Amino acid sequence: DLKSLAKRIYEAYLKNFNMNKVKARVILSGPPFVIHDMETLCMAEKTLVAKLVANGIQNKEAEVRIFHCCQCTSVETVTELTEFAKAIPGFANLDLNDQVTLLKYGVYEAIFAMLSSVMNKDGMLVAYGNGFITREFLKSLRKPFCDIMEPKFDFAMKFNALELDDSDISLFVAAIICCGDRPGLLNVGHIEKMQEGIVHVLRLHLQSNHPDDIFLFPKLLQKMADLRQLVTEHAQLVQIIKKTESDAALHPLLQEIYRDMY
Ligand SMILES: CC[C@@H](Oc1cccc(CN(CCCOc2ccc(OC)cc2)c2nc3ccccc3o2)c1)C(=O)O
Repeated sequence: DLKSLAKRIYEAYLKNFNMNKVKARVILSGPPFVIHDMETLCMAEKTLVAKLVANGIQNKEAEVRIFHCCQCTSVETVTELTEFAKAIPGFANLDLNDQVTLLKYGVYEAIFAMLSSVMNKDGMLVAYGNGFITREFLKSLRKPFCDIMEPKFDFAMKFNALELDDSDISLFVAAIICCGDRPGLLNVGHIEKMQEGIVHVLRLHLQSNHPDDIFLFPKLLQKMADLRQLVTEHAQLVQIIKKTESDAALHPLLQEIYRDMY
């Protein structure tokens, strides 16, 4: 039954996420338009996000346009994660408020975990796999926008070195969502039992799928803690940008996620 549960989780991930590691690797293997400088950013925008640059002199600064594009992907991924969570045994049986709380704290940890699948050491896929933005270009942006993506590349290079596949990532994302220590949960006991169940599925799956790496489960527990810290730091940077960059608006769904988070 635990093998069946692992497969159900994987099937739910394949249905619900537009991007996965298989799809990303096909693309990254060599088509995506390469964004490596301001000229190619602007060319890519004209083809792939035309509306955002159809304002002439009224267009926002390039860094702010990138900030906006990043948030759009997060909004869509939050929708995918909310539908995915229904496949987790017990999740749909929880009080609606607890569902909201688990998603509030888990979505960005899951986002940064899955973001790793579209990253290599030189850059990352964007716009549903139709662009590839270089790591060096993102580092070249004016402060503080150059500080957004680099810590996520750093996380991703080490996470990708574990050589997880989608079957593993689906269970890891389910485990992220099930954390029983999120602030403000009502039914901690039922959430802890839901978490115990999914973590048991994850541990057995990693044992079967990665017999060569006897420590992969505790490695991933540590990655979960690393992701929590990465999200805490990211939220702090987002708040700095919101307060100091008059054009860098935050989408209302994301402002609700960030509100009172850390
Ligand atoms: C800034 C505040 C914002 O921070 C971030 C920080 C890091 C990553 C994201 C979301 N993200 C990057 C999208 C870039 O999207 C474009 C699109 C077009 C473009 O130029 C034409 C440039 C960038 C992403 N990709 C994914 C791929 C797979 C799985 C999950 C994914 O998550 C948001 C937040 O907090 O929401």
